[PDB]
Amino acid sequence: GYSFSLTTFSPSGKLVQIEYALAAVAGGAPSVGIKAANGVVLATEKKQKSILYDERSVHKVEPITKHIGLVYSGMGPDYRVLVHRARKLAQQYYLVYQEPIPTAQLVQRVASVMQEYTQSGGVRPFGVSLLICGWNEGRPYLFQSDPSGAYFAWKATAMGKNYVNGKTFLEKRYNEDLELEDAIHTAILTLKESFEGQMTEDNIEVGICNEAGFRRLTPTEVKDYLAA
Amino acid sequence: NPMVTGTSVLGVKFEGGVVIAADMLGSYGSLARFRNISRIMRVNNSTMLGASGDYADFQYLKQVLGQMVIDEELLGDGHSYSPRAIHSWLTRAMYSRRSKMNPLWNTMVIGGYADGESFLGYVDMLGVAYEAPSLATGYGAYLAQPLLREVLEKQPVLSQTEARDLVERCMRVLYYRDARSYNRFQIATVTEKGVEIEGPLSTETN
Amino acid sequence: TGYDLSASTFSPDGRVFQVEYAMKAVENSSTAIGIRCKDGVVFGVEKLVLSKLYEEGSNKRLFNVDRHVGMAVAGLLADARSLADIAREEASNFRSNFGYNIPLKHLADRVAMYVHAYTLYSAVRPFGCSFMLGSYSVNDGAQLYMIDPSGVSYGYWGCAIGKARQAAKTEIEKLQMKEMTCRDIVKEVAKIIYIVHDEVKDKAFELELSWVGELTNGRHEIVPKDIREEAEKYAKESL
Amino acid sequence: RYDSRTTIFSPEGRLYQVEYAMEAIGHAGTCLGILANDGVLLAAERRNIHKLLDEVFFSEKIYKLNEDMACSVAGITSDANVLTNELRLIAQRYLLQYQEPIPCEQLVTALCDIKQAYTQFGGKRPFGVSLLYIGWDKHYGFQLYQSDPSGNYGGWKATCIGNNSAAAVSMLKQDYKEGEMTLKSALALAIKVLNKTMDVSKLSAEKVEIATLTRENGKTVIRVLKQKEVEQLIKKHEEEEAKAE
Amino acid sequence: FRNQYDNDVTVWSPQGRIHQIEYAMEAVKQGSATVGLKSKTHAVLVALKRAQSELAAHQKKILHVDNHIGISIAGLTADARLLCNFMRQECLDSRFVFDRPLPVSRLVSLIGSKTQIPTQRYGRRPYGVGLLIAGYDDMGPHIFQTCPSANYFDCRAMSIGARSQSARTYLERHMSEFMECNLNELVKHGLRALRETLPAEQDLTTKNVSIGIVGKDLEFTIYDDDDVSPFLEGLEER
Amino acid sequence: MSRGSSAGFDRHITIFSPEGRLYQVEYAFKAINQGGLTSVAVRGKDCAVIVTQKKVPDKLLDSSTVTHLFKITENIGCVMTGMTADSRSQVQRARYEAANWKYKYGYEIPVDMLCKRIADISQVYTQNAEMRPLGCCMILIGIDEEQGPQVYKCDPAGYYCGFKATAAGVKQTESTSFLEKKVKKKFDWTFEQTVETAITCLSTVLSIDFKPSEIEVGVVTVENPKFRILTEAEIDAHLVALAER
Amino acid sequence: TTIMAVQFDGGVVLGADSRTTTGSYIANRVTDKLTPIHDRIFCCRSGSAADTQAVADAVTYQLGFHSIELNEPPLVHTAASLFKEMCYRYREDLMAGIIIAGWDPQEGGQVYSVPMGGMMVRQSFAIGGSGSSYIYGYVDATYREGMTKEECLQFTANALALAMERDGSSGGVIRLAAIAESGVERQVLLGDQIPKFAVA
Amino acid sequence: RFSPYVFNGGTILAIAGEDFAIVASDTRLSEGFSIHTRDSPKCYKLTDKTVIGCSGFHGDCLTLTKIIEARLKMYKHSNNKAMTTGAIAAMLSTILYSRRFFPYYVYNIIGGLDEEGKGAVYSFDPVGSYQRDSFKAGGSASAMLQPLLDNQVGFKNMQNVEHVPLSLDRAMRLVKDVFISAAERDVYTGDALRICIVTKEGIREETVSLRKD
Amino acid sequence: DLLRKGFSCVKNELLPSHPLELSEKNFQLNQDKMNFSTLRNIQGLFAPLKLQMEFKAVQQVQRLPFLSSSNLSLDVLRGNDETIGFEDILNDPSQSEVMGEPHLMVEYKLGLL
Repeated sequence: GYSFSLTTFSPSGKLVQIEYALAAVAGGAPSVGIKAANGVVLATEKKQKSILYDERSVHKVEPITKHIGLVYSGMGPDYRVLVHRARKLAQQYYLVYQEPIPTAQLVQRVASVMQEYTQSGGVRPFGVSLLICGWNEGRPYLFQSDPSGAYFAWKATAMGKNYVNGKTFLEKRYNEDLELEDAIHTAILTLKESFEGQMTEDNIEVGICNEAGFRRLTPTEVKDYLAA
Repeated sequence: NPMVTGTSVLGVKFEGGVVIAADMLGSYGSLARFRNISRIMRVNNSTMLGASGDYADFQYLKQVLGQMVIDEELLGDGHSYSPRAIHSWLTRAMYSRRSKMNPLWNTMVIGGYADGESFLGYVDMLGVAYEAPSLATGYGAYLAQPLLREVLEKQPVLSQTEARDLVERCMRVLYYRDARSYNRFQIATVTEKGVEIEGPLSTETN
Repeated sequence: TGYDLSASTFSPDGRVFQVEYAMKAVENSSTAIGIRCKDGVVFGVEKLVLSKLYEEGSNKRLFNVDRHVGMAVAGLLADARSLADIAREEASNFRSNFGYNIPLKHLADRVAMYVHAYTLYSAVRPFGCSFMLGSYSVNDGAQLYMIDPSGVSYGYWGCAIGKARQAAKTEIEKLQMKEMTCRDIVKEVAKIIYIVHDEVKDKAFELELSWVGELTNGRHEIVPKDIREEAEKYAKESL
Repeated sequence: RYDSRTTIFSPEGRLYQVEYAMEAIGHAGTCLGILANDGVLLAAERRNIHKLLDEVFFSEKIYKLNEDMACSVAGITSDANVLTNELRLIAQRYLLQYQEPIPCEQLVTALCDIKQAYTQFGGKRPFGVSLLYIGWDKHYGFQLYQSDPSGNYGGWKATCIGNNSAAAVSMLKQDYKEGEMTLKSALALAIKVLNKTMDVSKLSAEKVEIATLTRENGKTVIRVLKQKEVEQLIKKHEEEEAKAE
Repeated sequence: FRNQYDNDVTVWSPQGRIHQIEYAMEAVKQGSATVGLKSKTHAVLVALKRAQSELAAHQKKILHVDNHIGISIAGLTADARLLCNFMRQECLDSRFVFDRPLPVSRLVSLIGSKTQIPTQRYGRRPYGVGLLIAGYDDMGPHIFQTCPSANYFDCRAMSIGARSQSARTYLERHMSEFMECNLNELVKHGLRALRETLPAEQDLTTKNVSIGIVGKDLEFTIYDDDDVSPFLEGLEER
Repeated sequence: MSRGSSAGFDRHITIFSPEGRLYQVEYAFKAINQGGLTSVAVRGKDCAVIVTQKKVPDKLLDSSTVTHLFKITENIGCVMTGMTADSRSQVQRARYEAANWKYKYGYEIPVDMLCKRIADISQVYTQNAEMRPLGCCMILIGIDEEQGPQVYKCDPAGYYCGFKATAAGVKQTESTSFLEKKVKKKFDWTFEQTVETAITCLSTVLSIDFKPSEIEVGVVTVENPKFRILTEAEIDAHLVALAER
Repeated sequence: TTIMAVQFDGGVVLGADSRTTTGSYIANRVTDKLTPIHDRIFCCRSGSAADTQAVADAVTYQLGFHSIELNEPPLVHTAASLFKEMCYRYREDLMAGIIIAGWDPQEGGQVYSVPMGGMMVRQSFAIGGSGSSYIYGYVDATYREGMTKEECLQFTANALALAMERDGSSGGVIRLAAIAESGVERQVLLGDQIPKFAVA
Repeated sequence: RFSPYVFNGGTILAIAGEDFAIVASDTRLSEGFSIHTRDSPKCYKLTDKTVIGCSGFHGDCLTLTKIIEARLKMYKHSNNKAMTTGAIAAMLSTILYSRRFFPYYVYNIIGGLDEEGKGAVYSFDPVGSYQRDSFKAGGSASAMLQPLLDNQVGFKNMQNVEHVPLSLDRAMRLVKDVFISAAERDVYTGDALRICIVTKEGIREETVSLRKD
Repeated sequence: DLLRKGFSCVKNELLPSHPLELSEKNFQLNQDKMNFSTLRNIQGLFAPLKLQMEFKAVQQVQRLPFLSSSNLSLDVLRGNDETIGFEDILNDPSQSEVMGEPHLMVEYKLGLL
């Protein structure tokens, strides 16, 4: 009962369909984002386990502009649609104002787009929650977008499956003093705490964002990092 | 505004059917650019058609008017577009095209023989449609219509041979006294048997 | 059960039931066979005379969709007639845009995708009929294609759709249709129709023929009558 | 007859979809506003108590709609974002027409019209957001306004929406110096109200979002209270209840 | 065991069957008997007006459509009057464009298409009226009957409406001698066909029979009450 | 309006399960298995090959016109598995999109971009209320210029990914296991350690040796980058090459 | 602008100049006016450059899509009809005169001559563009039937040289293309290779 | 660059007596300086009691006469009676005005019997200002015809003359003579004279000859 | 014959403001017709029917007209998810800058008025 409509508030007044997209995200593939003092790292967990699968084709830590990148945990196709329209929004803003889009504004616009499916009838909310990194005039930014359209600003957070224990792991492992080179390492540790399969070369995808802009780490650099 | 035009179409009734003719040329202004085009259609087994004016619009009509004939013959009920029906449909099409200030720059001469009674209709770019035993378009209306009407007022009913010869004489007159004309014309004749187009026919004059 | 109220619904085992009822709907209509031979394709239907009050020629099932293309249907007469009308528009559009006649293999793909396009929406329902397109042209010989309500389009040497497609297919398999002419194929078609027909339930039918091919200059036509009587007879002494 | 379609009257008159919309409000953070003679404050409970959060920037439930008037939200926060955007746009539109800042009732009614349009012709979820408005205008001075997902609204001298709303309003009714209170006397009253509507957790500046509005020198001032002022207000109320023993 | 499938027209029964269409047939069985036999030269439509109200003039079964096409309705009055307007529009447009009477056998196909369109879309109902079309064109008389199933038939004689099976049996027993009949005998045969539907206790009075004839030289003329005395008189007892 | 969202967790497309899993999408996956056909695609470093069954359960049917290898553009070809009508419709969509890409961007569409476009289109079906996922999965192949030989696969969920060698159909998981053992073992696959690999996979997973009438092979090579369907003879040649030892 | 095409036995030979004037100034003097619609089908563009270029691109789009759908090389008449439609619906907004010519398996070498306006007519030889007026007489006097590929090329080169020496909107290098069953054999006649006729 | 209009010429004339309503017109179809045909009558029969006669641009004449016939059939279908003369005139005014910004270049005169059987004639303009008159003439030669009709029918400017009611025979004589006179001076009028006599017994047509030049 | 809405007339206007008034304002429908004619002619009637059939049910439920809308699924159904033009940056519907009463704008969408 009442778990059928997406436009029917429960007698308890809580939207059960968005309640379910949260479960879809929680049943996804883990992702971790960390704000270091001079940059942001996004790392994600790859389900392309079989050797036949390729890395040269599909990517998860996928860029928006010279200085904003995403990572998700949920349904891949819904991601791809969301990243396509985030690119639209960034370019729209850049045409209107000759200015790289602020991270917060891109987050707000994407969150509005995501909410626009939460209250329409005859559609479904996106089955993904986004983690967004950016760098705007000398301070890092990290945001998480809820499928309901809510968005939050996190110093460091974990998402996807087994996230509550990743959230607790980041607790007594994070502070102001950590910086990007150490942030990479602690994010890797956070992932392997629940990796379930003892990572190698490309079991993960990592992205960074300092003033050199958003950059996806090549597998060789990740290999360098897994050495310690 | 037209670019490639045709000069004149002649047509005269006779006892048993209708004979019409039109020369084979398209003028790109004062230039005889295309010298083997045909400006005579066979609509169905009882009605032909000729046209002067823009030739691209005539080809558009060939596309459309041809298509309705197939569209009805597939039905296989047996009713067919009588010559008067094609004339009315064409009149309506060009009146509608005129009312939108995008006229079909043409002046057709529909001729047909159905139900034992001949038929000859005229439609121009402005939807001026009527019927007459003898028709002419362009400077045909000044150089060939007078001879046709002179011959018809004395003898009102013509045989096949006299009508064909009269058309040939009028074509000689047009060839002499019309700038945008060619000495290779087509004659299309309809009888009970069906549409018949002979061509090309020259004009061996003295 | 429960997963069969709309075309936009996959059954738990992965079967769109509301297109499989339609493919099972045509088994309510009488059979229709069409055989392809060296010179052309000839159709033939177990046309039912519902009552003697009907004119000889009501409920035709052998529509002409274009000069060189035929059509024999089976299923709901209304929906099949609507599809015949739709195909009549594809041929016209192709002629208007490209000048020459529409290839049969292309027409069967233009319409099959249309029947399919009604099989994936909750608003509309799938067409409840199957039909055979037949044609001949010196460029490409004779072709025959069949379209089930699901939208699957395949070309056939011998086809049969209706309530007794199985017996008809079994009997068609007994001819060397690749080595025969329409003149000798019409006789076999009438033979098949009477063999497959079940008289006990369906007295008073009207055998209805049509061929298009070399011997008719590639124009679709209902069979000239005297041939229809010779085939009628030939099927009769054999039975 | 029942809970569906947001466009059905139950056989008893009650729009059940809207009654459920005014249920999500009973779970969001407590938000209250108090009207004083010389200003207006708009306090709110910031229930994002998690420590890994950042970006304390000006607001999480206290938005600014134009040069004069500000807003607060409660309920589904995404719909609240949509509504705040619409409010800002409406205020700018009125300013574009008449070249004066919009009177507060004008904007409140303009929004309530949309919120009611969603509890009518539709087929869509009604906005499950209950707002609070604080602002100034030359027509009536300081004003405070409430709204429900139903599209209803009303001017309140002192109110509260969200969690523990009933106890807060009861204390405010029994506790209010109606018509003759200054600003930070009302600030002390608001701290007392929130101290009434705590969870088990004792409140601190990390759990409160007081904001104030002021009529000064011809320009309207909305300064969100910083850390130190809030902690000092908290110690003040703490001593006051201590000696109240 | 088919209650889920017999509510919407866009739902096939799990038997290859649309129940809604078959229920649209059942509207035709709720009208009143009407007969549409034809001869070599003429076509007639004999219909029995509804004696269901009293003291109020009976309904109007036979409808003028054009100078050469007439119709008889045996279904929902709403759908009947909605289809007759479309028929009139088609005939008017045909005379406007081609300046020729619209052939019957093409108007009937247009009806078939227009009545098939609703049979497939959601939120619509099939046109619950069965027609009887009498017409004359270049190929002489025609009698086409239309069903709510968007299926039109070419008929040498047909009856639709309540108890029309009796009339169909009678016509089937007398179809051969219909081609060679003067107008009088044709109308008498049609009147008899309509008569074999009624209960034996009542006879065809002048206030419930609505002969309408079209043919070679006669335009489609509707004969209402007392004017149908010439046709009805001379009709022998059962 | 439309028939309405069928009431149920698995009744409809957009409705979400309690742990957030679309069901009609997965039933669409299990609709691929209808037909019984299975397909295999592998690539060497200079050729990409797709091999599928050609099951004709009748002799009246024109074997020439029954097929599952369609040519999208001159350099891109696909093999469709699943319900036939949806497969052919998606081929139409692929051809249109690939021609449109060349029209708008002036160069042949790379295989990845085509597969991504079609995955995007197919995902949209998994979000509205009467469109239905096409029960058919695509396997594209081709050479772009430098990226290398590529073999991609769509699916009704809208997912797509890169494959060194893939398979689809009923006997798919076992084919995946065999093909994984293939790639683990030795991966030159010039042109011969190719197709013998695909045919060997299809046979060893399916049944005893095929004979040339049941196999449909299309190839693209680096020095011949046009989709060529192998004729009945040369397929038979590779078949004896299996037998010939 | 003196595009030219001739149908020989078994194929077609195109021909065009290379000169794109924007008044009296030569904006581009090595223009390639032989846009390949398909593998063995060509068009020649005359008139406003933008309209012809856009029309050729639209037609190559539609024709490539059609060829893929039919799984066959397209007939030249199909490309001619596709050009006719676009040039006729927008006859007011366009200033294109196209000389569609190519080869197909069915009808052999074909030359269609869609002028400004939307006509579609077949020609044994078709010429167009501004300079064609100065070689109408030459082509009428010299064309014969059954010409081979080589003398067709020589005829085309002569006609184009005659036009370019006279017309100011025509000059530069002569681009030829000999479409046949095997494939196109393009060539450019430049400088000395252009036939020269002794001025008095 | 395209003249959407052309003047084909043609003259019409109507007389309303007591039991009749004459509608007459020449049958010459002209254009510029050419005679398209000599047997194109410009009077059309609408109803057993009403006859319209149009003149001017022939294309609009054809279109208008077909629209009018269609509208009579629609009226007959909806209202179940043939239209009266006044109703047809009012409809025609409305139809003409619907193209106020693209006018029907036609001059129309309705001649027939009203509800009580007395004659009635309605005269129009290219955009539909109609009125009842006892007689009228429109078209190219209207300027030649109207003064003579004013003199002989309306007895204008004559003194001490008995106002005899206009008889049908005298009406025919008058119409034939006025068109004989008009054919002499107007180049657009001649080659025949179709006269429609609308009486209570139907519509009977007489046609005579004019100057053929 | 009324007002309180800007006397909805524009009859004086009629003729376009420019040869680039109606065409540029409705190039969305113009491109729809271009692609449909491309697909009717070559692909079939099924493809334009699909496009109409879908575009219907992407617009039925996006948001009420008096609020801004993004229309996501429509954009990646046409090529517009990676092709952005002058209709996206100039006077975006987000800041529509002119609105009427909500109700009065959501009714006409369906067409009550």
